[PDB]
Amino acid sequence: MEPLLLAWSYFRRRRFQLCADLCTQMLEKSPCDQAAWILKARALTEMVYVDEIDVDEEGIAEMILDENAIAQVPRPGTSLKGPSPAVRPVTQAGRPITGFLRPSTQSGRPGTIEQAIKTPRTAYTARPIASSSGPFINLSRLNLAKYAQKPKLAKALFEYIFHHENDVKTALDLAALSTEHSQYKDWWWKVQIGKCYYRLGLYREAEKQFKSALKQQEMVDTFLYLAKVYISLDQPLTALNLFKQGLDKFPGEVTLLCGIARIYEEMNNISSATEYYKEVLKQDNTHVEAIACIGSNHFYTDQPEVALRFYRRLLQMGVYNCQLFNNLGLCCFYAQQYDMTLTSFERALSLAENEEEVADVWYNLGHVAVGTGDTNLAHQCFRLALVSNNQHAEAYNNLAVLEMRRGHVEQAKALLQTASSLAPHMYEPHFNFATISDKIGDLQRSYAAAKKSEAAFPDHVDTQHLIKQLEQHFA
Amino acid sequence: ALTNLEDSENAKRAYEEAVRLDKCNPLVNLNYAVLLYNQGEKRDALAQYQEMEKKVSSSLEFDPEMVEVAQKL
Amino acid sequence: LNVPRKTRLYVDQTLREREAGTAMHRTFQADLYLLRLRAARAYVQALESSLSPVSREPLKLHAVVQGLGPTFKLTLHLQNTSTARPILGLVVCFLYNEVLYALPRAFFKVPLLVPGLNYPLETFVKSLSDKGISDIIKVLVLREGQSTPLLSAHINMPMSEGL
Amino acid sequence: MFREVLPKQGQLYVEDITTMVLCKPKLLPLKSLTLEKLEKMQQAAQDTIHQQ
Amino acid sequence: ALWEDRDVRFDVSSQQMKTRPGEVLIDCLDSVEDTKGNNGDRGRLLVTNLRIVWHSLALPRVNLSIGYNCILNITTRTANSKLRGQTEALYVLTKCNSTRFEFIFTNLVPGSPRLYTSLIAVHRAYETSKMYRDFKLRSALIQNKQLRLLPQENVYNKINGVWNLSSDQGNLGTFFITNVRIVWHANMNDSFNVSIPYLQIRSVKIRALVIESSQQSGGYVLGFKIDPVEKLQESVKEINSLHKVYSANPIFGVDYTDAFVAYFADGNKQQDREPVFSEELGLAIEKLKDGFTLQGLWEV
Amino acid sequence: SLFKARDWWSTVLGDKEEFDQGCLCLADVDNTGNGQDKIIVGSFMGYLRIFNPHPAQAEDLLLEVHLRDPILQVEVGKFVSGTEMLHLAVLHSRKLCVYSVSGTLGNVEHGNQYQIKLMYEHNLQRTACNMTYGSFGGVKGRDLICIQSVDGMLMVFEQESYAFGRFLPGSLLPGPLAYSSRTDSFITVSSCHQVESYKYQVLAFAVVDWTLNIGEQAIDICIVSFIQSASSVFVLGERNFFCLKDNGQIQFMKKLDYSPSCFLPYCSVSEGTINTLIGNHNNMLHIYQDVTLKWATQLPHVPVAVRVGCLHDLKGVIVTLSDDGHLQCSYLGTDPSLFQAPKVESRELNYDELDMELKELQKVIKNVNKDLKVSAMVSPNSVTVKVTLKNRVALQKIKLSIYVQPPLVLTGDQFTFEFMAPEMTRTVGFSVYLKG
Repeated sequence: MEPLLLAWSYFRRRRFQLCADLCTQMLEKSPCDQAAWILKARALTEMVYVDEIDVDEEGIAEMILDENAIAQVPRPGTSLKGPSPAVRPVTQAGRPITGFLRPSTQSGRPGTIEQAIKTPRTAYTARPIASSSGPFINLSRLNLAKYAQKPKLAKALFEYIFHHENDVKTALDLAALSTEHSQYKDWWWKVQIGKCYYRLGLYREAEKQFKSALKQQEMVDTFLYLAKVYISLDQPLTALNLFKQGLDKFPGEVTLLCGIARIYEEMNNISSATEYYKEVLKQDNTHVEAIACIGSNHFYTDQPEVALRFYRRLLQMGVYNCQLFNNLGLCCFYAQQYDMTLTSFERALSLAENEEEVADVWYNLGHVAVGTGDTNLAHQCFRLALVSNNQHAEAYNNLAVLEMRRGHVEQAKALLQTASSLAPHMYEPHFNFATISDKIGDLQRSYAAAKKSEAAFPDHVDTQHLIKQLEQHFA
Repeated sequence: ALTNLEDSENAKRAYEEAVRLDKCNPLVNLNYAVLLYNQGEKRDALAQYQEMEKKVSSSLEFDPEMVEVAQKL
Repeated sequence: LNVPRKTRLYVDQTLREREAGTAMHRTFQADLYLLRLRAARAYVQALESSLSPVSREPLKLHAVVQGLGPTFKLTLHLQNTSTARPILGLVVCFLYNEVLYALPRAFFKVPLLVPGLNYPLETFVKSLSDKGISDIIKVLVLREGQSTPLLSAHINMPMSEGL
Repeated sequence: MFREVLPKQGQLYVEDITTMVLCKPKLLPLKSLTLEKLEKMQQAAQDTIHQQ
Repeated sequence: ALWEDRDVRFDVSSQQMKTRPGEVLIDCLDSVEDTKGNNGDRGRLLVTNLRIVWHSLALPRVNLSIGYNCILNITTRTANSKLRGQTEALYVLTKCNSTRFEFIFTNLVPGSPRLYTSLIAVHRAYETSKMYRDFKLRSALIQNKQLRLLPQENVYNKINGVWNLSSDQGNLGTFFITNVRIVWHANMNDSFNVSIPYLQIRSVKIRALVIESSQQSGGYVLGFKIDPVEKLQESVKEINSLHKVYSANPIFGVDYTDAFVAYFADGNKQQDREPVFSEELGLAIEKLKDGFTLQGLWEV
Repeated sequence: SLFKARDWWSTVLGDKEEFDQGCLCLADVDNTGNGQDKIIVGSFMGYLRIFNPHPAQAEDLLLEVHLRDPILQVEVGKFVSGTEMLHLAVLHSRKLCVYSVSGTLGNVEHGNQYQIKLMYEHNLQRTACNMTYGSFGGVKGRDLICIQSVDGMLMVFEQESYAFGRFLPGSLLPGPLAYSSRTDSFITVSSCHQVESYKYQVLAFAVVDWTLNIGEQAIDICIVSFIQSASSVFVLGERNFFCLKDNGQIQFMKKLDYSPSCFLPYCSVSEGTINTLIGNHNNMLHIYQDVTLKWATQLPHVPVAVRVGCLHDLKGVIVTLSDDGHLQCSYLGTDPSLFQAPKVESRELNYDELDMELKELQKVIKNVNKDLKVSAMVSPNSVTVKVTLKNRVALQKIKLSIYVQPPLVLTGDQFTFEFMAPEMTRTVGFSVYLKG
């Protein structure tokens, strides 16, 4: 009923708008009521709130021009820097496609700055890569020295400045003043200062605060932050040890186990990533990350029925996407559940909300067509994958294969060149171009293409045979 | 595969393509004759049996069903 | 040998197919007829709107955007894919939002496309939006005389990241 | 009645003649909740800009 | 009898696909297609006062009729990006005769249809106007010795001293006869009230006054005694005259065979086993199948 | 049906209503003594509705009284001095009212009536936000209630008598309030993320027994006491789930990756553990023994309050209530329905219509293989040129642009005509001159 009471109830219920508006009203009506002020702050900052553990974002500057790793040639297995590319598709040369996109996945690192600007903006990130990673209250006006004396206002105002205004400098100033006031004996302000430092790029001054907070109160968030720091310094084994210490404190925490699995899967050790994802399953059994990762892995290691079980589980728990339904249609067609494939593909096409998702669904429908044995429907599906996303190297490769099957060698050559220019990390257009070049002579381009094939997927046997043939011809 | 899918006219036309295409394998003729017999036809089943015997080749099971359809026609 | 292991799911599903294979077969044939219908539909629509960057008159075009600032190098890779015949009369037009983007030369002619060679044709797009606002940019390759685009390409221009 | 007799030998390759490789079917990765919310927020900003 | 708001029927006769007397058509759209049935059959969707009717527009034999007192979840899916226009879809989720049905209606023409908004608006009006067409006990009908009127309602008469021949202590009440319902509320404990709408009344007579209600939604025998028999018969006359004048055109207050198997919301399941108590979880859980267990169903 | 909240007696509860936590209650308010439960629901309008579901129908609603002012909290307990019978306490912003739901029968099941008789009322000189109740101290056969004003003040009423009121120290917004009996302590979650436990005697005498800096602020706090083996204070933070010991430290904690709305630790099944029940803003219920997820099921609505009660000869029925009005009893669905396309025979493929369309489209396909005049006039005199462009249909998104040469320059380069109606004429005029 009353203004403040109803604003509180709205905020509790995650309205975040009715309480904000009613707070504007109650503030204009009575210029002296700080409860409504901090409540409007909370509503504002929680409309936009995002988990800081998951906000790991890396720009080109932080990839190339920010050096913080101690070693330079660490032993293989002690730094972050399965199905072969002949089975599991790849996003870059290494790091085949995953089952779960978090906003911190890397899937490689661009070498130079030229290598990074001249590459599709979502090749090493889960969002377009950057160069670096009226109003409510005016930040310059309010004096943090006054708010930091009272923590009830201090914590909410800090959350507002750090998560809404995104001004890490004023946030760190308020956090420093507030930690001064509280005589350095509350873990929360330590963790907030650590987050501010980690944003500013000072990973050791942030590790210091996370460590000083763990000594005060062992909480899941501090372990996740500290492992995030230890991974920013490129020390995966320190992070694994910290995670295991956390799991010693919290005997079954799913976030720690999933962090361990993410590390083991970024070190490209799927044998332990899958074991820790299986532990997460033994704990959660609705975990989207664990189920998607084990499901993809099962699909690609000659077990589409088990992957179908896992994705059907994701569908039972109320997930309704374009990716989920594409995956379901694929696992159905390959598990030989021919009665549930094409309806899942149509549902996926319905749910698609991009032009890359539509292109991927038409690409997979073209694969279903190729399997069914009709190259005309396959032709149309690959061409529609191109219509929906012109930079779809796989559609070009498969369409060129079908063309070369028809007899159109020049069409196939141009399409394979476009593909191998769009995705240089893909061995298939390189190998195809080299093969149909050697078939017609032109051993120069045949060799130039076999070399890039072997650069993309080196243990490929046919590429080795072709390279040896061409090197014999050269001598 | 179509005969066991409750779809026998497509089985007919598929067998028609098969017998027009195949020259030196009587198993196609034997299977078409068995389809015709089990369809109660039994008149062109002898035509299929004759096409088969014009092509003779003995699998261990290709003989028994052959001679059983034979004594039946 | 690394012959895979088949769990109970495989045997249960081959059992359900052994009992009820005819329903699966009929429903798959129905869904495949519907799929051919929808694919022919979408393909006819793309032919109608000239949305395909690959479709006599043998040509191919894709576009690349390079740059992260308020200025992007939009390079069009255009290729004549034929045994031996050049393509004389071609032009490229850009359809863009004249508020968000500033292209100096929208319309320009295309050189004699020697068969088998990739021609990269550069342009400089400039994000004019003072905020971060992206938009699509279409590229029509078409003969001079005719008025129906021989083909089209689409480019989702990335965010400005400028000022 | 008579069951349909079937061939038993099957078809075997005698040589590995080179062929053309197709790319492989792609399982689309599932987006996290935080990634979904970031995309939602940026799309909503673009939208509330477009309406003017 | 009225069934177009209470049931979800398939392959309806062209006489029942037509506007029931009290019904009014609200909106329509052509080229709507039926998904959750993968026949690819184009059709035509129609939103009426009481239900949504889809029919094939080429073979109108195959069609669907979904009532508003059966729909639980009506959602709109705006998707299908630039490849064509935004082919908006509609998702209806219903529970009829204890079975969950799901219908997907895809507007093939790429434009966004205004029908999907009128649908939800009229459904909201339907749900919010159930005091017109349903039986209610002990509800909130009286503000202060005075009835609370519906949107389309006029109170015709108000009789006093009306006893209730269903209790023994809280009896002396008041009787409001209206153009949409007859209500009785006690003098003391004004929370003891009954409201019977003419749609539910089947027969009014004297036996000392007896209302017999429709057995299709609960057959109650409500008896009220009035002191002067003259006023008794007068009220009987008024009530029956109002019932007949209402029956010719019902108000409804809305302000503004094996094919059904294909429309299962659950999927290959149409009945829930009996809910028992699970000692493992400590909650009520539906009876487990023979072989299955809770920890064997929870694991992946 | 697997992993769905299978429905039971359910009903929507008004016309654009508004409910919160503390509205939904579930107890034997009628004092039947049998053991069933009756669903009580207050509203932010005044509609105190009490139901006894019998699976909807019309016998379910015991009563639907409408009080003038909104109903913030509803509770059921021994709120009257002498009798040991459960009563119904209703809390509005500035009023506390304890009723007595007495039902008297009629000869027929639809002739029995129920009345709520006001057993007493207290005026509140402050605007309340919520309240809790218990045996303050060690008094037996009593449930005296503490009401938290929205400006941080615990006003304790021993039934029928305003006992006292103490200002909570250092609080701006109001938080969730709970009462522990194993420690005789009020427990709050203040605005500075501090879970604070005060002793009741220290409050009555007036400070803080203990504190714990959890990382956020709490929606609900449930001190569950069905088990006496070890008391534990459960806390639902706005991001994390906590179970705390009686001394103050964390017994365990889980980091939810979702936004919780309501939680309820119901009875436990194993030895030492406690089954708990948390609802998402993704309208999904999670059953967690300790921190291990034992089950998860999709709710119809985002619950604002969940309870688990025995309703009409069935134990452990889940009773959810939203803020729209969706009130629903439910059980958990444990049928792993087969994944198979339906074997319908009526629904077949209309091959004729579909084949006409397919032949049409295939015709366009096999055919693909085998209206605006622009005129420029240059004046004979920086010479001024004028371009006249005309149509014959209703063209749209028209753009005209002029390209002369590098040295030559134009004063106007682009002209945008959004729509021009049919057989109409547009005329632009620019001027070209040498620059260089």
